[PDB]
Amino acid sequence: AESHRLYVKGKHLSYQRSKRVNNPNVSLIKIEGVATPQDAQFYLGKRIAYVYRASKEVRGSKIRVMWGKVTRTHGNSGVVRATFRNNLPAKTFGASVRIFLYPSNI
Amino acid sequence: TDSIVKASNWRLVEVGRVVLIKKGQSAGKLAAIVEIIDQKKVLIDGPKAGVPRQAINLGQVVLTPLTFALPRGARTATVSKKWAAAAVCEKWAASSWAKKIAQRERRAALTDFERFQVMVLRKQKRYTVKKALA
Amino acid sequence: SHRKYEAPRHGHLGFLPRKRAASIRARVKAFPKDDRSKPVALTSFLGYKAGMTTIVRDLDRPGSKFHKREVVEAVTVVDTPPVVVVGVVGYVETPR
Amino acid sequence: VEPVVVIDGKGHLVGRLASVVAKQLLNGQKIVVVRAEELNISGEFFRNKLKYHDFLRKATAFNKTRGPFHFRAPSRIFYKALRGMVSHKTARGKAALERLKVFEGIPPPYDKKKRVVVPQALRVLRLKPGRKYTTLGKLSTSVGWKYEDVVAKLEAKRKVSSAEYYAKKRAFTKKVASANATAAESDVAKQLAALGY
Amino acid sequence: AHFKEYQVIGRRLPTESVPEPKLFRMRIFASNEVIAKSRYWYFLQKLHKVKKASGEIVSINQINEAHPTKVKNFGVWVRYDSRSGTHNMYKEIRDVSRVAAVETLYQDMAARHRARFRSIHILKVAEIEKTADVKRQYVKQFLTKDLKFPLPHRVQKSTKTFSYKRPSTFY
Amino acid sequence: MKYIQTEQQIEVPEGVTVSIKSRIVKVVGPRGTLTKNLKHIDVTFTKVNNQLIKVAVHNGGRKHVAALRTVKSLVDNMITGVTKGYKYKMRYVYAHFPINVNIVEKDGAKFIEVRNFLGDKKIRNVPVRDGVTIEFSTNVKDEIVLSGNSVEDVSQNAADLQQICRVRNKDIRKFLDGIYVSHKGFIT
RNA sequence: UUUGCUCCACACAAUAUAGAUGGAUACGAAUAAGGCGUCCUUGUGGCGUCGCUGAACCAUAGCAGGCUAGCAACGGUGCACUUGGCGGAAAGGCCUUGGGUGCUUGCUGGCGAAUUGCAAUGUCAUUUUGCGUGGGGAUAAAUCAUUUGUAUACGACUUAGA
RNA sequence: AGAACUGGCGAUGCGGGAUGAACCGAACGUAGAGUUAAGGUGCCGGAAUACACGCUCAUCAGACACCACAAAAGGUGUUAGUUCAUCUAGACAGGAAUGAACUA
RNA sequence: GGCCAGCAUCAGUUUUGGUGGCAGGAUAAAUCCAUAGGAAUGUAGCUUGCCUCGGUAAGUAUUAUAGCCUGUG
Ligand SMILES: [Cl-]
Ligand SMILES: [Cl-]
Ligand SMILES: [Mg+2]
Ligand SMILES: [Mg+2]
Ligand SMILES: [Mg+2]
Ligand SMILES: [Mg+2]
Repeated sequence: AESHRLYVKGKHLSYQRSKRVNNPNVSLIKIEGVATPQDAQFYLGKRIAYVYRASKEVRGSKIRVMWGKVTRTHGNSGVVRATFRNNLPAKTFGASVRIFLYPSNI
Repeated sequence: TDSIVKASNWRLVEVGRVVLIKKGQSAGKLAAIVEIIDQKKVLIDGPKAGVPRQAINLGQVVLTPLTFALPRGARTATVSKKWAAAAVCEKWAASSWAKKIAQRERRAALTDFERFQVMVLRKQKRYTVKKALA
Repeated sequence: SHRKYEAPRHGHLGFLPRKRAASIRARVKAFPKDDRSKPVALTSFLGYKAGMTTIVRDLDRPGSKFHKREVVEAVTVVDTPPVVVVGVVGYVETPR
Repeated sequence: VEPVVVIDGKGHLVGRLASVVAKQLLNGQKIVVVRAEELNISGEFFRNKLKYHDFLRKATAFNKTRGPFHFRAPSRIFYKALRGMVSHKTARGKAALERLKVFEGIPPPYDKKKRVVVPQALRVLRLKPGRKYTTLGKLSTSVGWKYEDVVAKLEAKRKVSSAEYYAKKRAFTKKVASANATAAESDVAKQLAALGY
Repeated sequence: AHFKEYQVIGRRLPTESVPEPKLFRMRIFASNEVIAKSRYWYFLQKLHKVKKASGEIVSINQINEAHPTKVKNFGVWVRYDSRSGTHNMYKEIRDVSRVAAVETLYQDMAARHRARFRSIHILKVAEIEKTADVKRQYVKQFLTKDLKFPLPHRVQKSTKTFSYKRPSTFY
Repeated sequence: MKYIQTEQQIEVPEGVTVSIKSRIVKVVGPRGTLTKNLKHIDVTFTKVNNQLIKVAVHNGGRKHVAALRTVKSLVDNMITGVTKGYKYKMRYVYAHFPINVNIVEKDGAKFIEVRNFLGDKKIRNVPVRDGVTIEFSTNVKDEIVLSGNSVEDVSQNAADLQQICRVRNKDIRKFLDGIYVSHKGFIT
């Protein structure tokens, strides 16, 4: 069909932070269609991949991935906390991320 | 030539007015107004839906077009007899507002296989409707 | 502390900056308001300054001391050969 | 959800709309605002006119071209309120501001597109009836905005064209609805109703 | 908080000279029993020569509304301290229970007179049994026969930032 | 104290027709028609019959209720304007210099001119609003009569004529010169 | 200044992404009021109906989507053309005529898939520029130096010279 | 400017009070996870454009301790309250309430 | 057997849901049921005066062709 998507769209908002200090080890992720911590419990533990492009090809590809996972919810409006093997770069605040359906509990 | 004044059709807060609860433990259930406390508080009781007799804020309910005769301060047993006689449940289920609620519930209960059947049926209906247009 | 005596400011602040003009031909930044009930005519003309001279004429000014009396005035002469129309330009109104 | 969201600024409170748009820009959403001359500000006209005069008298003493710049257009007034809610001196702030466009009226690129509203910032839903409010178009004119009549004339022409489009679309919708109505009560139609569609 | 009504019965400590001291009772509106017992000694020390170190709490019991689903017109007498002086006031509150009327009273006193909890004494709460004994016009207007009123300018709650239609305020 | 409900009654005579929709009020009578925009009060109009109209306010405060009676007065003035009309009479008051008042037509604008007020050489011109007719009554010395269907139009036009003849740099208690309204009433 | 410049189609390289992953889906006005349908004497008209969110509507099945057969309709849609009209606020878009051609899941069939080994974005988008092809199009100026004084500290400015 | 008791700064970073030696919270080896303090949750800015009852419209509103100021005296602005008198035996203005004096 | 990962079964710490059995109080208070008394923001009935042949208006009337309140069980 015209669509082949098997993930949920998400946005990288910022790092975990106080008013003046941030923590790059934890990133805040907004998931489309989730506006409640109760709904956000469904996505706990799901894998997150950030997909970006580079001019140089290394292992037969010009596309690179940063992998992560949803750890816990955040606030009252459906935001969740995520952790990646390497911390997401700060320039990606406002960029799209992919939330997959595995590992699956359904 | 007669005077023409446009009339408003507000739903009035009154004894016997049927309301729909949108927040709390009794969300989605019907209840009747028994007595008015103040500008923002009324006493409601829906026995058929299992709504306990309680004093509730007017910001927690939605007024409905339905209304039935009911004495002021009527008790739960009296409300039940009046509610059944007026057939409030049957009149509510015949409105497009209630059907829209029922349809919304049916949409979310569909399975993946049933959603596939909906697409097949929709395409078949589309073929007939498009043909009739031309 | 306040200046001891008050005097008016030297110069006019509405003619700043005192810089060289962008072009030798000065720009007409405003035209007379159009009256659509009149025949088409020009609103400006081009000429070259030649010099000044002196004239004598009678004064027609009731109530003046020099009424009905000759006065001497200075004038400026502008050489104005006819101009040639070589095109037209249209403008439209825009929120900018 | 749309790649570009077009907001109709008519009937919106400037401050509450500005906070909503600023958050959207920082999240990576492109926003276009049209009809900025129809924005509303809470409070009577004289109060807001007085407030702008207080803004007008602030400037660098030794050089007026260095101090705060006072933009008179309704679109730029909304821009000023929006830029104050964004860290515009950073690269992240600059990138966010590039996702925003504000116009007076509805320019041709967006007059055939869909316009949405923001209920959180709607004046009719927020202000209690009887409270005084000011229209941004009138306020801008009193402080030196020159193009109020030009925008009004262009908007009148656009509405005439839009009305003709709606009349044609409405007639087509009536014919389509009748086709669906006569296609009901069939075997396919009954099955769709059982499944919710 | 959500007030509850208690009865607190107290006595002076028994002595060899004076056995079986008199029992004193009062009704207290408070959030919990710890606050209720604190309030009991606060008012007792204003009426009798006694304090906690020379007294004992005999019984504390929660008092429930006899008819928690009946609309009642309550008459409330209060004494409160303003920024300069003390005043007595009478107010009328229409609700279904005493605890609900008292909670409304504290909100009303704080809103209209800036009176905190520490500055207010509740002299008496009673139910106005008969109509025509109501002497405040903001309560009499709800006692009219066949009362009806609309709710103009309905404002609906939106769960989404953007709306694709101009909202209506009909009701 | 947020009164639950307040109402006012408007009486409609036999020959008057009133059309109200979206707070736009139009009255039609034998003498003419009048209109008024009232989208600034937030009231509700209801029709009882062809002879009675009620206007109400629901859950309104002291200030909001006070405007309910004003709306009744404005509509009543519209009704009696188109069935009876308004007539304002003014008198010329002077001590030494006679005041000459005439009607002039300047570029089709129907002004009224005042001459020789306190011996002034200045010419005083007052515009005449639409719907107001000016006639100089006979058998009465120094009187001008203004008539119309709108009370606001007639009263404001007469007020403009009075304000234009104010004395300056003099003790106004002694210099009682001017044109003052002397009677307010109805044409019929 | 050694066959340069420009537009068109694809051929290969390099370059980069503030961040495609079914569709930005077009009346205006009012909100103490409106939308839609219908009727008449066409109005500030009568009657019916709707709201209480887009939780919608459209689209959506096939090797990221193959190779073939038949039935019922004469519809739906893509591409390249073509008729006409409209759009100047930044129009660079919208609508329409005609035929050609591919697909059609509206219905019924027949073959193909594996081994990427139990997951690894598993690569399917658009930004710019350069080097080779061939199908067309077009054959200039500015500056220095000299000169002028309506100009001028120097630059700049204003004039002239095959 | 000079004393008393205690806690502090000096000798001390860290979270909060925009900013500050002394205030609030809490005192410090290198890291991970969880929970909090004081302070906050429209946007800048991490976190409810949360819920509930009222009050306020300012042609110089207001917005949080230390702290970065405002008074006496006034207002038929609006809100609640105290006392007294008139009023069903029709008051007040010219058919249901009204008058006066005070309080915050 | 060096680098990076997936799943299952456990241990330590912690976070967020579903669900079961008991205890206490005025052995919750209510609702509900039975019974006695009472009233009005007075239901039926009845009288009265105008009323576009039934609609109000005010007197009587305490459950009747609506109901409610209080006590006790
Ligand atoms: Cl100057
Ligand atoms: Cl030079
Ligand atoms: Mg200027
Ligand atoms: Mg030292
Ligand atoms: Mg500070
Ligand atoms: Mg935030």
